[PDB]
Amino acid sequence: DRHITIFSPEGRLYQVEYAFKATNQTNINSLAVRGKDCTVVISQKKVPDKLLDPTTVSYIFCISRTIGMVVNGPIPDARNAALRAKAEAAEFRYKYGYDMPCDVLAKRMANLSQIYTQRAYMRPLGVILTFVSVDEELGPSIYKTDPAGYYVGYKATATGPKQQEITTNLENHFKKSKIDHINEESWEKVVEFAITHMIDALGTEFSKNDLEVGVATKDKFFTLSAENIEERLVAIAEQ
Amino acid sequence: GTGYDLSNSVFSPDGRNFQVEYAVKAVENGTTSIGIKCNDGVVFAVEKLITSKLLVPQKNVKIQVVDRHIGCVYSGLIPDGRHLVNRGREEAASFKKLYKTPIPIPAFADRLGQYVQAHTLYNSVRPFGVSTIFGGVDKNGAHLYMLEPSGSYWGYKGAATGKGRQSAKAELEKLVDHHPEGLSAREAVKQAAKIIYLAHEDNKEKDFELEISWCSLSETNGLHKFVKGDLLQEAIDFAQKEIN
Amino acid sequence: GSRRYDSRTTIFSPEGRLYQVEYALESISHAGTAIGIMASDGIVLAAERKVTSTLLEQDTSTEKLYKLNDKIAVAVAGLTADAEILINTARIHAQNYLKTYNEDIPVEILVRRLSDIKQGYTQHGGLRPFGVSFIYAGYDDRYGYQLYTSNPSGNYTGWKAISVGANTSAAQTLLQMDYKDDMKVDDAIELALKTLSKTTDSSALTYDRLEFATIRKEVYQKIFKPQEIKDILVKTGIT
Amino acid sequence: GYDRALSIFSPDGHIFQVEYALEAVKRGTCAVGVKGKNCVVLGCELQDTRITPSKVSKIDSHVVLSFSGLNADSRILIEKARVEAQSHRLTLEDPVTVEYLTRYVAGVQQRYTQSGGVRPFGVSTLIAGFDPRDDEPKLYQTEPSGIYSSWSAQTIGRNSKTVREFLEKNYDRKEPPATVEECVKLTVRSLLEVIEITVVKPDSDIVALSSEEINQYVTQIEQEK
Amino acid sequence: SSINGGIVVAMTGKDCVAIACDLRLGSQSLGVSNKFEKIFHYGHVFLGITGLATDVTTLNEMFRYKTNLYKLKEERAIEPETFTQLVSSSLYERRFGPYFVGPVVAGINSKSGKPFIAGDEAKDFIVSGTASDQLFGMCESLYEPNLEPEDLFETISQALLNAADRDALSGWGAVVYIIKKDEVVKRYLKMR
Amino acid sequence: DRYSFSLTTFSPSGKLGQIDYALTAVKQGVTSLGIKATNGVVIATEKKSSSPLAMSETLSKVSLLTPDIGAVYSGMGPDYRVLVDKSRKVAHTSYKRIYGEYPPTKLLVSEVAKIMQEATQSGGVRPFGVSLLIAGHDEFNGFSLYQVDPSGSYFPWKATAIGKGSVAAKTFLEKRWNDELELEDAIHIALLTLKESVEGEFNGDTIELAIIGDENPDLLGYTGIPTDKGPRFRKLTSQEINDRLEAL
Amino acid sequence: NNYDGDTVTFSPTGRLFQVEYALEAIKQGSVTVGLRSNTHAVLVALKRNADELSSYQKKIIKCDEHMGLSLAGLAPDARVLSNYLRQQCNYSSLVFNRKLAVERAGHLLCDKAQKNTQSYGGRPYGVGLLIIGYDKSGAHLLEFQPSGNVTELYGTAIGARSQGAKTYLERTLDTFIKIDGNPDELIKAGVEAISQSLRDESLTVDNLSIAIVGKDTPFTIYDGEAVAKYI
Amino acid sequence: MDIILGIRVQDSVILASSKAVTRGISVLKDSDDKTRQLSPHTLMSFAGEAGDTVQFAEYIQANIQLYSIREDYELSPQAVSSFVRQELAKSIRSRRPYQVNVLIGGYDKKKNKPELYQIDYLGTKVELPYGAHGYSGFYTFSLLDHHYRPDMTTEEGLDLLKLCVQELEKRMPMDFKGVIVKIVDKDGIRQVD
Amino acid sequence: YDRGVSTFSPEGRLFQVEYSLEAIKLGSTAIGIATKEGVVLGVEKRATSPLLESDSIEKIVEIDRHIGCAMSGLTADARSMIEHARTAAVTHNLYYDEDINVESLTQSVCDLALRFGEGLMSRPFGVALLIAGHDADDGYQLFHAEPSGTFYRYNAKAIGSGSEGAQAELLNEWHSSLTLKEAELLVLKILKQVMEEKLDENNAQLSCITKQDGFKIYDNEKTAELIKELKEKEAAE
Repeated sequence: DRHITIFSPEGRLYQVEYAFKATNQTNINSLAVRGKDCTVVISQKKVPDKLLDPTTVSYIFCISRTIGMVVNGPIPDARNAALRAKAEAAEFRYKYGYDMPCDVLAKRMANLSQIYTQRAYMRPLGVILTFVSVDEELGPSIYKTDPAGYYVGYKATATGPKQQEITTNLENHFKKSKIDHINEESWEKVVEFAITHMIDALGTEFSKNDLEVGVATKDKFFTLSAENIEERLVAIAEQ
Repeated sequence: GTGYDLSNSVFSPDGRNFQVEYAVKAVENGTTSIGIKCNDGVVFAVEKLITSKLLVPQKNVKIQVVDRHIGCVYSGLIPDGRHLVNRGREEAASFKKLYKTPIPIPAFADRLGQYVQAHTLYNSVRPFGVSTIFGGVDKNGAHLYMLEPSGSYWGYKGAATGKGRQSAKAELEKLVDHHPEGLSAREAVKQAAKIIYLAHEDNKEKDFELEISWCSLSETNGLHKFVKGDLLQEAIDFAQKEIN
Repeated sequence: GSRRYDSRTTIFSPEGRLYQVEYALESISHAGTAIGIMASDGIVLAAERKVTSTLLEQDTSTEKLYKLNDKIAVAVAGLTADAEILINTARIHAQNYLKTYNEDIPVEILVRRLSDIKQGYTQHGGLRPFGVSFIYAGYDDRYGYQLYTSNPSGNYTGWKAISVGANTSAAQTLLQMDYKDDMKVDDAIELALKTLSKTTDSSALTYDRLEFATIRKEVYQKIFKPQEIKDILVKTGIT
Repeated sequence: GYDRALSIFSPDGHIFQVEYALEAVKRGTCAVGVKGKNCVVLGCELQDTRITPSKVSKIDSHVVLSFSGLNADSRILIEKARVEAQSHRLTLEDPVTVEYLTRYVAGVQQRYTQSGGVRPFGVSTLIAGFDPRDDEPKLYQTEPSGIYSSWSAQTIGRNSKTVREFLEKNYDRKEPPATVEECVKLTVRSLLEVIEITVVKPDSDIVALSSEEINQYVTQIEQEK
Repeated sequence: SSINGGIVVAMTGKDCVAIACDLRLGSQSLGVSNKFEKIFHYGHVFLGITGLATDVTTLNEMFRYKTNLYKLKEERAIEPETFTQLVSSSLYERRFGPYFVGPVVAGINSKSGKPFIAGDEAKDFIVSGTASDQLFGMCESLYEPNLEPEDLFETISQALLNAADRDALSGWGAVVYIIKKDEVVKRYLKMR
Repeated sequence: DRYSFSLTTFSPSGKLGQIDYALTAVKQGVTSLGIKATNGVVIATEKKSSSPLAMSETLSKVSLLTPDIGAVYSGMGPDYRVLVDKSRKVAHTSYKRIYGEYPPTKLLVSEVAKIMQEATQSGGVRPFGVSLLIAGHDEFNGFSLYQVDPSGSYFPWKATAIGKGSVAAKTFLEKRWNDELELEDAIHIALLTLKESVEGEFNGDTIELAIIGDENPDLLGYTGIPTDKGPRFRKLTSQEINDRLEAL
Repeated sequence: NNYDGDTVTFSPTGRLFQVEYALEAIKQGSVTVGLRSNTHAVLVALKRNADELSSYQKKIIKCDEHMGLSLAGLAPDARVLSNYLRQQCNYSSLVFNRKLAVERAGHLLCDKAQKNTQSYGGRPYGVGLLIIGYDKSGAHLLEFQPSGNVTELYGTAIGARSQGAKTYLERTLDTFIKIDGNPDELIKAGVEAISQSLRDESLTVDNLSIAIVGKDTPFTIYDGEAVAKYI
Repeated sequence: MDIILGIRVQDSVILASSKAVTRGISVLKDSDDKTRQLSPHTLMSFAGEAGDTVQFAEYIQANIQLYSIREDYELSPQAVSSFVRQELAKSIRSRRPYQVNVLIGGYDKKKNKPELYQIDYLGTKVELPYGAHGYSGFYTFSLLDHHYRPDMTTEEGLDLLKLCVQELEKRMPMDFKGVIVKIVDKDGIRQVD
Repeated sequence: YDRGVSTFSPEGRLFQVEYSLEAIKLGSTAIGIATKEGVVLGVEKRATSPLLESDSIEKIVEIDRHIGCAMSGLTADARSMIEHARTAAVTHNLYYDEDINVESLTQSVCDLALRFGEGLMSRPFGVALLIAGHDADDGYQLFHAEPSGTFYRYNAKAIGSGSEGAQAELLNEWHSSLTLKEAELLVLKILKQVMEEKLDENNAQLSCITKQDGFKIYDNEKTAELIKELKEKEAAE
């Protein structure tokens, strides 16, 4: 029972629980927040090996024109999920004539995860997927998928070892603001907010190399270069 | 974790796939392979152990080309590396058939990573007992990758695998510090020879043959070519004098 | 590989018993008692309902007794979901036979085919057996009224009166004591209800805990509505 | 599909599943066969008798199969044997010989000892009959291993060791029972050494004896002992 | 289809339906039988099938199969509307390699008592088979809404007889069913 | 897939262990209940949030299967979601595409029970860790409420509860249920029964409730076909739940 | 040892025990020597009989007039691999009208053998092969191991006690590699090599077989009285 | 072409089948029996394409014999004709149809009734008092329509068959080399002249 | 069952093959003797009861006109092997218009033996074969075919439970100048020695292959005559 996705006498799926443990292997924290018409993802980048090419080290994926995905968990399973999600989104657009919604993609990937929880021959992927978009109907959207095949929408979310500290700080901010979103008109200020909040939660300053940032807008999802992150960090230093 | 290590794709309670860690132990037993990214290309080198006088010199080639523009070198279970390269060649041919351009190196890297990661999904398959250093020149220039048994890969400025990986990695670190402007392809060939020789100050139980390859826009027109003759002997001379 | 987890159903024990069959039979020994009695003029099926509550719709629950065609009914003991699978197969087989020959299927042909399905799961495919025993009541123009039983092994046998499920040793003892070849359907109804009353492990036999059916002379095939079960329980003096 | 090697060699070179299929046979209800000069007699020692028929199944009009062991497995073998008999009669121009059918059934049993994902049949059979234009009676046994052999008299199932020792004492290999009455008397005597009787005769003359006849033999035997 | 010949007509009346068919079975010009009834019933739903007689038999046996399984699962007899949908889906399942038939459904819904016919729910009359165009002419001339069952019988019978008399391949007697929620009467007609 | 063999097997006592363990997963699930009235059915559940940042509005614990059939669950949410998708498809392919008609509640429940049974016997799968309450209406049988368990056994109920609170809830429902109960009374009793089992916060955001009731022609989305019925399934809004709770 | 039950299991040190055990099959097999010059390649094999009444089992199989092999270990696996190699050479001839290079044949065997190490349900081959051939690049000798490792050598030996012959070949390499005009002296060098692996046994016209291939020398097997010259 | 004729009388079914077999230019055989006994009281005669007829009839015979062995019971002529109809109806949709027309004459020992079924290659089945395939009916049905009586004895049936055969011999241009006549009754199947 | 059927032991041997060889040690004795005049095969017909009709046992079979087989071990497994061999011989005659060689047929049977596993038969055969035949290329030949899929040619061989003693006597007494009559009596001598039952024409069966008339099994009468001749001549040995 410990080795395959069958029930224990307690009705537990131990391999699913252990796949959750794998999601923290990378020791990386990610944060997502909604603006009025953008969604921002912040992820830590840890590149201690000087021989790495840092531009290749990313846990943020462009799934479609409109959907970004950030992964917590080991990069091979992350790239598996990313490739599958890309294929699903292109196939959806082909079958149905419109861009796959972020919530629909999250549902589909969660159902694949459920299959891995139910069929013994496939292990779970050890990854948590956070999808972000500005939906044509739902507006800015965060949907997060996990190894159980659970998914839900979020006002904001964090993932990783310190997700409780970031989450409680976000919750306190929403208690302070009485809103379901960050009240700012342009994504640069949402990025600056999200970075400032990650700093306050983790207690660490960031260089432009210590972060990666994804922004979903109505037109596209895109990832910031290190120099755009520099511009945001100096803005925080000066604002 | 003696309970959870008998079967691939089982998570341990701490979330580990122990069969992949054991495949990594298979890699660490392999001979030293390195890669160096130069200002317009990549250099690959490998320690080939001379297990006896009876092996034909220069003949047991370990570096493999993929398409015409990708070099691959690997440490560990050499047959698993050949198997991975056969898949890579299939993937490259398929890409060029559908898209007439040569496969971009990052695309090829992901194709390999997915194939290796798939060998971690099921208990009916073994992980790859190789770590593979590969790269080449494409329209966006030079790329160097190292792929692990997990399917994890990253881009590198320089990479090392096998028994001598730690000394090679320290020498590549120094090389990257001292040449921030980027190394030239010929100098990278000389340095690769030196680094393999220094890594063979471990594992000295036997003699070894150096094999070098490169892919450079200036020196090879972006085609993967073996380093042979004069330049190989010059590299060996440089490595020996840098020691002696 | 997967060999580690294969329990190897479909193997002999050293005694030459099929353990999964014996354990499925044990499962059936905890199911609600069903009784068949072949009278001269017809057949009685009676069964005890194990699940009971005031909130159950006993008037629409039909878990023990099923029609297979206009001439054949089954009583079920064991896993009702497995039984429903087999009952659907039997219904299809009866209609295929009518389509082919333009005659109603002989009872033994239906019973043999369903028993052969059950046997197959004991010999090949590595699946668990069906955890159900059937009593089959039918009429055909060759042998007239016929009562059969079948079990997870795919053995089947013909009976004058038979019980399956929990209390079958006691039930068969009482049936041996009171059965007669001359007895009418109205005699067999009493014998069935008296046997269930004397074998039930509840405090008293009541119309909500019962399912009842008859096949009697064309042949008519009646599943008793609960009010008819009240009438028959008062007529028999049991309530 | 499921392909697990269930029948495999043990270190002492036994195939435990075939041995345990033989244990299933040994627990199974008896079957007895006695071959005479001109007939083979097969016998066995709240149920509805009409629809619990003889364990002796016709495979074709001239050849008859009894069995011991798992009844459900035997239905599978009997159906395969009947289908093969009709197939031989169709594709070739003759009914099967008793040995051809026996070899077919033994082959089916053997194959289920060496095929992935299947249990061996827990069945032994006695196959009795006459070849289509022959009057030498035949009586073959098959076993779960797929061994087959011809017998002058044989018993399988529960009590078969004792009944076989009796038949070895009382059957004479150089003076076999000369009439149907002698075959039936020997069969009943062997079954009482602890009733249903089929007589197989040439030209598709297969007859189950009436119980009143069998009780005649039984009472004669109990009067002579 | 026309190899065998045959015609079916159904009509609605006041709380009634009629369905009628010819009895001829042909093999082109050769008449084979006058006992080939083209109208079947499945509980209280009646199906007329014209066309190739092998397909008529096959489809009757198939709909018997399906409506028996329906009654066993649903624990109720199929209704005319549901049966019409079942016929439609079962025939379109052979959209390639069709059955060469013209079904006519008639009956009365057990719950509402509404008379129903289909060949849709063209409520006045429905026509199928070789004399279809003669039948359309007759029915469109003779039909009146809300006929009582006796007048419906006369109307449908005269439509069938006079249309059949102008079709070479149909006739040798006719059967008429008059269907009421409580009662179905079969009548045989002589043809001349 | 080399797992061609059954993972659910009989123990020597005749238990199907995986099914009992799936039922333990269900019994640890969040409480769900159903009540049948003369003129409708209520199904209701607690929506437990995984986070204060989660939008529980984005997670549907109550699902329309057909315009007149609704489901709720207790146990493993993802398994329920996959069963809902399969139930919807089978309601179409096994019935609507043949008969032009949505399935009766009992036949769809049979199809779901079949799907669940196959996971107890087919190769390489565990059972579903959910129990379903399926509420529906059909013209001939009227209103129906069914429970489907991991085994694929199903039972019609007048009222029932499933999950952690199901014993106290079933006892309260035996106190309160009667043959004369109208749908508004059933909703009131449902809200009372959940109040006694919610983890404190009890409002239209922490409750999901749906009814099978009257046809709703305003939800149909088109006009001019008098025989086309509006859906009988209707999820109550959080504001409707709050309005009723304030008057509770 | 919990890790030796299948090929798909690494040990904690990265070993594949089923592969190692299939190599032990080879180590139990009787010695074969291979050696080559530039113009010729030679196989020498000690056959074993079951008993004084049995024949000696064939150790050498012709693939082509340009190629053939010698086996140590599980002979049915050598038959499988020899048939596969024959098919590959045949395909090269049929489709390209080219003689298959010995190195490419070796890699094709490597790839066939590796699959049995990587996936469940098969098993490794239990046989080591020495492949000799002559092609456009001259004489070749390969050693195949069922790990899938193939190495090009001037000489080697496989089977029981083969390290003695290998030591002799290592000692005499610089002589025998020069033997380009004289196939019989290369054969005699190989027969002297295999003699160093003999224990309590002698070469006879019964137990010795030889093959040679080369520039104008189609692959030919000498056995029986044909080897009496070289004894 | 082949002639097969059937007459159901009060007590029995009479089947009559032509003896000729013709290939191309020549009469190969003048003695061919175009029937197979399906069961002790059921006989099938067949006509149609060369090879198809005997392959079909022997497949049917084997299946009915298998049923009888499995059940230890004889199917009614009704059930046999339904089975044969189903096989022919399948074959129309198959990749190569059996071009085979059959008459099935049986005696139902449960009803104690003779039964005659005509089935064409399409699978058009009809129970008839008398029956024919192809052109044999074109010449014979007016005689049968005129003279047939349901209460005819076997001997009257045979005389009526003789009249039908004489009419065929007069007007039909082929030489069919006469008929074999089989009678199916309560005693089983016998051959007659 | 813990171990997969295809696994090597640490000693480099397949477990299931080794255990199949243990099964063959339990089989009844078969003996082959090759001579320049013919090959003799003899088998112990180990009847389990006197009611058994010894003439049905048939442990020697024709594979083709000049090829015969004797089996020891799980003899039910042999019927598949013999079916394959007969099919191969007939197919070879069909495709080449010539008889199959005895060695090529033995190879065809031995190619069958290791085709067992999972993902094929579930296990090796439990039967060894002595394959005797004649062909024009290599004359009278005897082969021992083993569940390992290996085979050796033999001058004389014993298989089954008597094999070690019988083979020691074959090592003593075989020579190239044996006549077929001498091979017949030597087979009977060694059967009599290693058989537990008294040798008679019912306990044993003989056959030979000769090119003049091919494979024939000897009738009981001829075998009894040879056993009488042995009993006579044994006075002088």
